[PDB]
Amino acid sequence: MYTFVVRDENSSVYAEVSRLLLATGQWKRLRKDNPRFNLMLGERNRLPFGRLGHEPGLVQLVNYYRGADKLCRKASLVKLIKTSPELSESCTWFPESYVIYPTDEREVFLAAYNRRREGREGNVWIAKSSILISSEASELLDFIDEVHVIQKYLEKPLLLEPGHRKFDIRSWVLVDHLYNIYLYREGVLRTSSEPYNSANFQDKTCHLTNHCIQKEYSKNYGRYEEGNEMFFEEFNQYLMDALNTTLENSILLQIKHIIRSCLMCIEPAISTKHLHYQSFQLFGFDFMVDEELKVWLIEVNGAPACAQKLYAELCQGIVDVAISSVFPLAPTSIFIKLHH
Amino acid sequence: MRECISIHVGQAGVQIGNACWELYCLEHGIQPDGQMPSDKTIGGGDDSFNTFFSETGAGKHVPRAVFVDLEPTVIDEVRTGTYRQLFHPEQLITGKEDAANNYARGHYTIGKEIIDLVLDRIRKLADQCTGLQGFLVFHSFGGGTGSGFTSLLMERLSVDYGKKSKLEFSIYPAPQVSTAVVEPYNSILTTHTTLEHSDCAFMVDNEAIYDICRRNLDIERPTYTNLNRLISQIVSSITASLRFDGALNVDLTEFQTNLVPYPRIHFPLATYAPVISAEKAYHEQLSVAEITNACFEPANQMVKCDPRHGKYMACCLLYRGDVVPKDVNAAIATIKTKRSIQFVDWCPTGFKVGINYQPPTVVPGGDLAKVQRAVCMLSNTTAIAEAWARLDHKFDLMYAKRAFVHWYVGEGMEEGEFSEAREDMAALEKDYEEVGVDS
Amino acid sequence: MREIVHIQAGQCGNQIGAKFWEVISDEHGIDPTGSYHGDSDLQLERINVYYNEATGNKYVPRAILVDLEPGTMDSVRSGPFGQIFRPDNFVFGQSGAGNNWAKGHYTEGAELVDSVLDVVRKESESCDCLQGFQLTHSLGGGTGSGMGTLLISKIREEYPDRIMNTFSVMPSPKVSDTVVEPYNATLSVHQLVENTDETYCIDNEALYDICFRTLKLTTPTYGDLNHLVSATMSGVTTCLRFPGQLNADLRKLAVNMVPFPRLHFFMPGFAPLTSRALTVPELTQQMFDSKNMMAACDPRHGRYLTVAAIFRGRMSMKEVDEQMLNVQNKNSSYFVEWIPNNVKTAVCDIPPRGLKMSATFIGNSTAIQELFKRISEQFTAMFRRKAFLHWYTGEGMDEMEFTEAESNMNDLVSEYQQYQDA
Amino acid sequence: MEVIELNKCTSGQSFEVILKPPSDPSLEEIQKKLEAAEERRKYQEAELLKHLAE
Ligand SMILES: Nc1nc2c(ncn2[C@@H]2O[C@H](COP(=O)(O)OP(=O)(O)OP(=O)(O)O)[C@@H](O)[C@H]2O)c(=O)[nH]1
Ligand SMILES: COc1cc2c(c(OC)c1OC)-c1ccc(SC)c(=O)cc1[C@H](NC(C)=O)CC2
Ligand SMILES: Nc1nc2c(ncn2[C@@H]2O[C@H](COP(=O)(O)OP(=O)(O)O)[C@@H](O)[C@H]2O)c(=O)[nH]1
Ligand SMILES: [Cl-]
Ligand SMILES: [Mg+2]
Ligand SMILES: [Mg+2]
Ligand SMILES: [Mg+2]
Ligand SMILES: [Mg+2]
Ligand SMILES: [Mg+2]
Ligand SMILES: [Mg+2]
Ligand SMILES: [Mg+2]
Repeated sequence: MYTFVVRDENSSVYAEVSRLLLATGQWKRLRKDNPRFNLMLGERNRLPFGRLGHEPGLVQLVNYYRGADKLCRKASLVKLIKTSPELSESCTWFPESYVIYPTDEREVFLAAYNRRREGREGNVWIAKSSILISSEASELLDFIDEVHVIQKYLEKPLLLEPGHRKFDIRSWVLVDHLYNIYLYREGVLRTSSEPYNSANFQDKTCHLTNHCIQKEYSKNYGRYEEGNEMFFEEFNQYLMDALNTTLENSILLQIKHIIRSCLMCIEPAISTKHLHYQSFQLFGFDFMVDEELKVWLIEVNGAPACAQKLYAELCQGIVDVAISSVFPLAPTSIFIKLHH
Repeated sequence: MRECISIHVGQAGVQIGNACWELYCLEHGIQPDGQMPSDKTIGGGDDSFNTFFSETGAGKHVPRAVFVDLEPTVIDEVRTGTYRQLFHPEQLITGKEDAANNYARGHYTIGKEIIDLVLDRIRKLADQCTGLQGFLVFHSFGGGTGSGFTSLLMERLSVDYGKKSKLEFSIYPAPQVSTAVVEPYNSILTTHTTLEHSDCAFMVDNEAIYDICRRNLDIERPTYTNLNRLISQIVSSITASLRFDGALNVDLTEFQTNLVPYPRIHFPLATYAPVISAEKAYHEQLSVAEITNACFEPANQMVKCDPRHGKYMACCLLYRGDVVPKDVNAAIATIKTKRSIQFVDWCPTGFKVGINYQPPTVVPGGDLAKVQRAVCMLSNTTAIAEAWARLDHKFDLMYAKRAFVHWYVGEGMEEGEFSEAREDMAALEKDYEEVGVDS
Repeated sequence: MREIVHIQAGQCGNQIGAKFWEVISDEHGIDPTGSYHGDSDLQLERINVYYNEATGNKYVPRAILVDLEPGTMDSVRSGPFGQIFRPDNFVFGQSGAGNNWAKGHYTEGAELVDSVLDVVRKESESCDCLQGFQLTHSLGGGTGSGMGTLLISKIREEYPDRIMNTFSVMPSPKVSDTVVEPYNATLSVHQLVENTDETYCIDNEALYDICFRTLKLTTPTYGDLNHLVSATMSGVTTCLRFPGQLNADLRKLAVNMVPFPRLHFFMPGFAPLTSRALTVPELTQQMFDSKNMMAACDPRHGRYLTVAAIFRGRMSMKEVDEQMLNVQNKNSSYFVEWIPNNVKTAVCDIPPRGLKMSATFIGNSTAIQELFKRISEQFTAMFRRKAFLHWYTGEGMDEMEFTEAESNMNDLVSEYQQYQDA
Repeated sequence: MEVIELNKCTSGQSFEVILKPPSDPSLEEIQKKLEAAEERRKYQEAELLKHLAE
């Protein structure tokens, strides 16, 4: 009988893992402040990594990489991409963002802005923190100044028909204790059922790509798919019929590349090869796709929720490859293995 | 020549003391009886090795050392063992009944009766020093004598020897070693009382020493003799600069100058390599590149923590054996790009390097192997704070219920001293936060 | 912390005490004449903890035999190791105690107590450094219950900074002699709460159940019960008696096992249960089992504050640590999470007589309240109707002293429950 | 990366290699606090021997 502890009450992914571990008849739950465990399903903020791997006899695992917040915080992501000698300059897939604070990039933001205002290439920028949009620099800076980033807004997204509507692609990545990167073959597109506007420089409905924020602001929740979530069998078929390409070629090679480059960069800082405690983590990469079928990274989510129907398969994948790899019990791989 | 007196308090201090002075004797070519054939200056000479050894007219080389314990059986092994002729009887001091793993008992009750005796025997050694530097205090955080009496001694040494240096070699408690249940109290009570009075403190987590003996030497269950012989190599690598001729770490004040910018933040992380098994009788000799690489692996550290999640204030490399500057510079440049060595913004991101061509000696028939080059990295990193956080959490759990407090109150200590000492550790944890992050 | 002075009071205390000296003399290689004829030296290393050295390499126990009637102490002298004891350490009265706490504590025992203390002082003066005292006695009778607790109080007055250890045998209706044992026990438990550092609760109910169920004896004598006690007493004193890697005296045991002053009533255990070879997993499984506990209390109904294991015999230290951590980590609900690292283990190479290896358990469990509740109910059943009080009030006591002792033991039960729910 | 102040001898050598540039109690109180513990022990012993005399 193995032992684990739950320190995140509202983790829909790891509450399901907790229930699936109990289904084996070989794991059992302790109270959260009991140190005598094999597996920590830790809290999302201020997880005590310093106190892990010191209890004698117990091989201790945890579901978060320490310092993976480097990738997942929006401001730290921009600092990482720019300062890294493995990504900056060479990289193109990231929209070149700038950090603002209430050292700072007051100096750097206005360098690129001016030559865009001269030429025909548009000058729209989106503001966000670790939800405002404007063409002018004045209308963004007010709420900002009392971790904040200004990213290049994609004015030329790929459109879904019928309707000329916008989407963002969510793909789940599981990095295990050996740092084997596993991409879940079923992804999801958080679409927007309201058509995309262009000349309107103030509206923020279709412009926002979420599932939850698309619930309140829009009554039309889509009859062509349900809810605002499109899956890999349908989107592949749409691309083949409309654009004459598969999901693999046009988009998925770029996703697997961006996942590699981001995770391989932080590897020597976060990895637990020769460490007193092991660790895995589930990441949720968010992507955009422009009208030339180039994929752009938006945000890496360090503690992501899954889609409703995919909870059963994915959480079983988590316990198979991440947990049971370290703690064996007594396929059809549901993941694609990216190297490293 | 400037002398160095080495004080040994409690069981851990004495038994580690035995390992160190056994080793020192083999490194300098001093025999058990005290004769040193290499030494041509009889009854003096003020060589580099004379910083640790005084001389008599008969040609005996006597450790500048004082062994103290509140019970006799541990120091009786010194009196009966192979190096009995090394020490004069006045150096070895023993009480009747011990501190029973109680700081309050070792500090207040029993310590008070023996403190004036111990300072008198230290004064006997100090009176025969032409130019004394300071002290090297060996003890445990967990032991009643090692926690209680040491902190009393460290207070009295600040009065009686005000300007002198005070270095600590502290054994941090580990439940594999079988400690007492109240060692988290003893560790925090003694750290509070000693913090103002110690200049530089080399913590040694028994967990790390135990697991290094398990992992590298392939020992099923490491004894204290296994732990102490490994620990004495690190102590030897640290103290080597005082005992041998060179031009780095050559005086005890340089450790303070180099490694300790903030006076309270005086706990450097020791990292030693290579640790090799004697069963591997022919092993493939590790290069300067490899052993310097091993100094950034958590497995080889003295305290288990992650330097990657923290910031270096100082970093200092002490090589022993077949090494030259070109090899170290090549190793540092290779390691520079590979590892994530984050330094603080307000310090120069450099490495102070020292080489002593005499390679690391080992005890004949020991579990350690004789190698041709080794390194000890002393590095003041904020990741050491993890060790305080673990220990402060164990304190809080018991102290929330007043568990075991009556034993300390029964010896004259107050409940105020627990919360006083804890708030200083809370302040110390906050000091490592301020230094170790950008915000 | 070197020498220990043994005392044995009453019928039970002397019979158990005599068996304890049989066992440890055999382990230390001391024959009935007091001469050392042994093979190893891992026997003489800490022999002076329990023995004095007379001339001619004679090893005489540091033991004091006490009783209010001479019958039981004459039987000890006639027994197998009766030669070994000092003749002037036999302190005995003629009247007897009549299974009355009041007679042992106040009237009959008060005459004899000065003669005991003279022998205690004579033994303590010759000690290089006295650890403290250990007492063997029952709480159901008169002498061992009443005079033993009087001795404890008087010894504390004269030696207030020394450790006071006890092996207290609790009464049970299954092995009861008199109906007034709950009175005698309740009065003594109140004394033990104040004036002892460490008490080993040896319940006769448990000893009977261990003999009846398992072992499988339809008719157990006191000899059968005492076989388990002498085995347990050997086990718990192993770290005091031999040079185990663990540094070991009575004060250190008290410092680590006693988180709060009043809660020092331990629950001993043993494995294997004896009257042919056993592995480390099987030892570790047995010692924690309720059927191997010498106090009749289910440890699953409470929580362990502190635990102390002593494995004996030549076995793998790695396999011990794995199995102890196996039991500990995977039954972690029954240990308190607010005392980290509260289970410790010691290993001694020399096994007990006639076993290759064994394991002794010492536990400060909150489930010990079940024992004190059982006596409290037996007490209160009689006390509510003032039944059998004329025996005690005839010796000068009154009802208020009984009322206090009842309240004090119910506070002790309430205090164990306080820390069980934390 | 550059090496500064290299020193040498027959026993060994040493140097610094920079990589990036930068940007109490008294004896009275001790013996006071020790004797305060002694008095609290003597107070706790006094209340015991008082209580034992009762
Ligand atoms: N490395 C090492 N650690 C030791 C040794 N002896 C004891 N320890 C550790 O030190 C702590 C116990 O301290 P001791 O030195 O035995 O106790 P003490 O200072 O003599 O104090 P008292 O025994 O109460 O007088 C435990 O955490 C042990 O793990 C040793 O020889 N080597
Ligand atoms: C008298 O012999 C004993 C000595 C000790 C102990 C002891 O009991 C095993 C002993 O009884 C067998 C001892 C007991 C129990 C605990 S559990 C809280 C404990 O933490 C610490 C000890 C101490 N040290 C170790 C390593 O276990 C004190 C020493
Ligand atoms: N285990 C054990 N219990 C005993 C023995 N003799 C008496 N008892 C118990 O102790 C109680 C009576 O105490 P006893 O020692 O006879 O009276 P005392 O001589 O006046 O102290 C009863 O509850 C008995 O069950 C014995 O040899 N072994
Ligand atoms: Cl001075
Ligand atoms: Mg000691
Ligand atoms: Mg000389
Ligand atoms: Mg100072
Ligand atoms: Mg005292
Ligand atoms: Mg009379
Ligand atoms: Mg008299
Ligand atoms: Mg009877």
